[PDB]
Amino acid sequence: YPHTQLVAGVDEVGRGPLVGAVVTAAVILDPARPIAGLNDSKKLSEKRRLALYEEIKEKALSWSLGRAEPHEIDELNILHATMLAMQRAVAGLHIAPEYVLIDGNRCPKLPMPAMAVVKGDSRVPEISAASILAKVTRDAEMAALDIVFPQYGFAQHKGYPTAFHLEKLAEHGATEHHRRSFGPVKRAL
Amino acid sequence: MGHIELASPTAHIWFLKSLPSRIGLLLDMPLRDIERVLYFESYVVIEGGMTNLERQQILTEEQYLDALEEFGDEFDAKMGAEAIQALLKSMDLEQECEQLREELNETNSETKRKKLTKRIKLLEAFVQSGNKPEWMILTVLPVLPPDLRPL
RNA sequence: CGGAGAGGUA
DNA sequence: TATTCGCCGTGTACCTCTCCTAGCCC
DNA sequence: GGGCTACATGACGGCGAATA
Repeated sequence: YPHTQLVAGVDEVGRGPLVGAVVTAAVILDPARPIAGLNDSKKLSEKRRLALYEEIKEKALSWSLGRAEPHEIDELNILHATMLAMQRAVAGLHIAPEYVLIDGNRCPKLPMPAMAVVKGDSRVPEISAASILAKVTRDAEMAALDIVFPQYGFAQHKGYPTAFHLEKLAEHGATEHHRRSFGPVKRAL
Repeated sequence: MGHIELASPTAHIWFLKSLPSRIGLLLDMPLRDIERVLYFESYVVIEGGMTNLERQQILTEEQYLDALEEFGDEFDAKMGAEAIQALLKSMDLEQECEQLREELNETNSETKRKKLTKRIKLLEAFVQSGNKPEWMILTVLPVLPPDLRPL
């Protein structure tokens, strides 16, 4: 760790999906209220992951969510839309972090110092907590969109380009939420 | 031809020691550990969900002891070919592929990429192939015609 | 009518 | 990257001789 | 009358996935 007390961890979800925002979270954990069993959100069962949501949100000093909508992804591309999302997440923290740890190998432009941590979700509790918040939020939005657009099955594939999603995209065309810059969506349009 | 009904499933040695082990690199588990759960000298959590135990972990006789101390209701843990077959059955194919696909461009490591792409090519060839992962675990044994094995 | 071991001819 | 340890395989066609899985009781 | 148990090492090379 850096020699600072207010460290934020940041992670993203929804890089590869053809539909919906890229979603990020930022989390400052409370050293006095440790959260047990933080680990890569993918390795966690859905029940455990959602369980963390009632612990993370309760026990963190500060957390926030930052999103980049399909139109911003289409304008900025997926890399810069992820950086924008991340910024917002960090910018939404009630408590300003002294230092920011970002999953992966690049940092967004931030007003405070930041470091990129490769596989930070598996190594840094704050990035793990951000991974969980981002993933749970994103997965709930795909379930909400599935209610409105049941023919695509967004609840099952979470907007990823599965064979089923590509078939339904060819059959029904692209929705407004469907990222219009992605290759499969361009073809369907 | 004929067949023999087997009470317990049996792992196929060809797919076990193909060098590289197809099952071993499909489950993303080392050969030493995968060859230590089929012989009942260890243990493994079969898609169990507890505070500590996650989907895949090779517990030893002593680790299982303090595992089964207080809890032991939801998270299960089988041992051998049955557990391996259930793991192969209860793993997604299209979802896993997508995830791996993405982690291919972001990842900057060289060796990792090679190991990642070598995994994803097998996953794709399987997905266009008309085979199922659980068929690699033998359950019914055919027998050779008697004339081809004369007395 | 199958499989091993020993020796020999190009 | 170089070192270790795994298995991969290592020509072909003929001729002669001898020698091969057994085990439980009212 | 019935069912019933299954000891080796002198190996020359190279490649490749496993580690050091």
